[PDB]
Amino acid sequence: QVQLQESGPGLVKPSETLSLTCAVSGGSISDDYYWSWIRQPPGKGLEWIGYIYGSGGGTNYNPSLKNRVTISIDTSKNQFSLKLSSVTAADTAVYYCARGSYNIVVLFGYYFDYWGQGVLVTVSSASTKGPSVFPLAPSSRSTSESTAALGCLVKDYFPEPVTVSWNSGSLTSGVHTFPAVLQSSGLYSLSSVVTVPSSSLGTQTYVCNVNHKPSNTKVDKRVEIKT
Amino acid sequence: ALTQPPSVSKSLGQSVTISCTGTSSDIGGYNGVSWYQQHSGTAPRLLIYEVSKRPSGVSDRFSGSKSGNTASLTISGLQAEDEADYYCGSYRSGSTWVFGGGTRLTVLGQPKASPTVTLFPPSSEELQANKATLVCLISDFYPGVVKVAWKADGSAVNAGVETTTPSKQSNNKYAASSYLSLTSDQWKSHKSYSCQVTHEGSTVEKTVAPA
Ligand SMILES: [Cl-]
Repeated sequence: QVQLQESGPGLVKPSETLSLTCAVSGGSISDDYYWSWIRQPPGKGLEWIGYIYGSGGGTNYNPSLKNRVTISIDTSKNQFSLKLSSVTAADTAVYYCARGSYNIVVLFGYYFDYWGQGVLVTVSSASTKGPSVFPLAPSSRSTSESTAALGCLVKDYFPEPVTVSWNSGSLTSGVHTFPAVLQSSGLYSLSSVVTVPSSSLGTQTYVCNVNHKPSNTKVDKRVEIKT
Repeated sequence: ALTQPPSVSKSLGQSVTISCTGTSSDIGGYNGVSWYQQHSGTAPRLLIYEVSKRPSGVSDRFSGSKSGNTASLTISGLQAEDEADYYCGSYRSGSTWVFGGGTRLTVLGQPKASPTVTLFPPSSEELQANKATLVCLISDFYPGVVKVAWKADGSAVNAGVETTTPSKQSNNKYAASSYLSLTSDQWKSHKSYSCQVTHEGSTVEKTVAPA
């Protein structure tokens, strides 16, 4: 099945160039589609950036950005890409790739049936910082009988995002990862908690797997009772 | 661009119609308007294309129409799950594309729910770095509004607090968190700290101590 998968740096310095790529699977980039980019500045609406046409490579861009935008295809790799030059804080947004599908353009136009997952790009002169991860030792009082809550605190990272799993993704039931808080320092923090059987404590190991791709850092933090 | 109302609000089980006013060069130039649903933090999802067509897997509760240069999305039998931003969009003459500004849908009438409050003390290791973060995790409440007050030995703490805006959980209730950032010296100089969460006139207070 058709899938669009986005990748690219989530941190760009002002006046530098933003680059993203959209890897297509389940179909050919050479087919009759308008391979498109769309963005969404924080708390604002969707904004069209432009497209490249799969069968010929013709492009068209939003005139608000036509000066700064380049959209390209790499037929090997089955991908298309976005380059946005001379960025400013106004370009901070979630960027989406999407497939524009059509029948007869002059009668019905086209529409976006498949979408990439979206990549947040932050335009900032602040530098990348990896998180410090701290265990939150089990606490039984706020959970059901025979269970306890334990977690890990992911402190002081930049930029977003961080993802958390437990026991390498083998533990999924009862997991709750909370949205990040933004500190006055400009750094983010979040917490992830999981509710586990009180019986299992001491015998079963619990490890939170914290991934911060923007700093190419992963931390696997074991969580145990305090001593 | 394409003009949508910033918000609409209706109650559970009701219908709602969202308008999208464009021009004869887009909505009125083609049978080509499409509609997208976007939940916070996820990609837009196609609901309607070619004015009124639904992709397979989209609920028949969604329908679309147009009259002149205005398109309309109607959602029947409103559920909590339908709360989202809704966008219209269309091809426009001259080989371009335009989105509407988006409409945020609020669905009222959902049941009240009190928050669960989970409060963790600082870890040994953070303390060795002369820092102490108290973590107050607030979950399963509705509506998505809470007030958090931190206390040290019962007296109000105002400095060093950061509290998130509530966000929907998969079960359509809300979650938020509050952090109190202290020094280790501050942590060790009080008998206790408390996170007090107030919601709909009721308060849950949890306490932790250096022990
Ligand atoms: Cl607790």
